[PDB]
Amino acid sequence: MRTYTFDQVEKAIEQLYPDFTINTIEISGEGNDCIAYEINRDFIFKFPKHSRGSTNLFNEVNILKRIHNKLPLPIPEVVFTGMPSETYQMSFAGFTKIKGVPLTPLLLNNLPKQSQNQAAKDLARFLSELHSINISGFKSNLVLDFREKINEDNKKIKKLLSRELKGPQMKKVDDFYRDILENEIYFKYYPCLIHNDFSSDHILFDTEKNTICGIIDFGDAAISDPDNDFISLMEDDEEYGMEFVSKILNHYKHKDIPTVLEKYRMKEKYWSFEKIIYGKEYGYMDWYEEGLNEIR
Ligand SMILES: Nc1nc2c(ncn2[C@@H]2O[C@H](CO)[C@@H](O)[C@H]2O)c(=O)[nH]1
Repeated sequence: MRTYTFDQVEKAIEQLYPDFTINTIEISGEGNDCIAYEINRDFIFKFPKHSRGSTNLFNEVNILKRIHNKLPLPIPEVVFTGMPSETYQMSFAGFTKIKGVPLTPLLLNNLPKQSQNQAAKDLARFLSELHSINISGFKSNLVLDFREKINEDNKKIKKLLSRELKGPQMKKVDDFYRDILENEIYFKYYPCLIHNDFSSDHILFDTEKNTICGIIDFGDAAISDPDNDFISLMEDDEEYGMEFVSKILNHYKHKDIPTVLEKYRMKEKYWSFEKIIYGKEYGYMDWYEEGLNEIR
């Protein structure tokens, strides 16, 4: 992961947008991929921490441009773009800022009940429209096939951990993968466009109207299992919990809720493995150490 001063951020934009004068810079936020900077208190600029992050930034810019007026909520609108180099697919992107604060579980549970329920209904309508966006014109590259991903994760873990685990420990790893791959329910779904990081940090809230006023952070968006967009909201202290998501599910007219629960239960066991892989692919080593300790 690399880093920026405000000076570098300024000169970068100046190169490509010399007519855009900058008055104020502050850090808005940071994900796994980019630092986000708030320019003119009315524009969010994302600069990539590494080549992987930049590839995700490029994804996000491209998908946003295809869905920009298809959804019932505000999403980030692309106003400025950087350029490709040998290191980054896209050096930066600037977006219109969405005013609001994250809909944290704490905030959500302090709302009046009718507001909490409007939030579930508004999140369901958003998912329902997102999952219906026609995907013909999307890059076949964005398809994430879960069965494929799981087979590739199995090889990656073997090859990462082969000198770190004892043979009986790796055999149990292989058994875990095998059991997952024999269960069809994880792999039979109809691909559609999914947000794929759909959780409280990315759901913006207007505390004067007590209503959701935006969805942000489309860097992980893919064509994949729509159920991903529910399971990411379900974890208890950290996210919303099953009662709230079951309201979303009902508005969405989900027909197979026990399948969503079973996917969530498996994603919960799967976390240690993702920590190891995401660890290395993002070079965050504290995650790697953690998943490995867990696996033992
Ligand atoms: N309030 C607000 N924060 C944003 C916006 N875009 C990015 N961020 C913050 O910067 C982080 C990384 O994108 C986000 O998770 C938010 O915390 C935005 O449009 N409005």
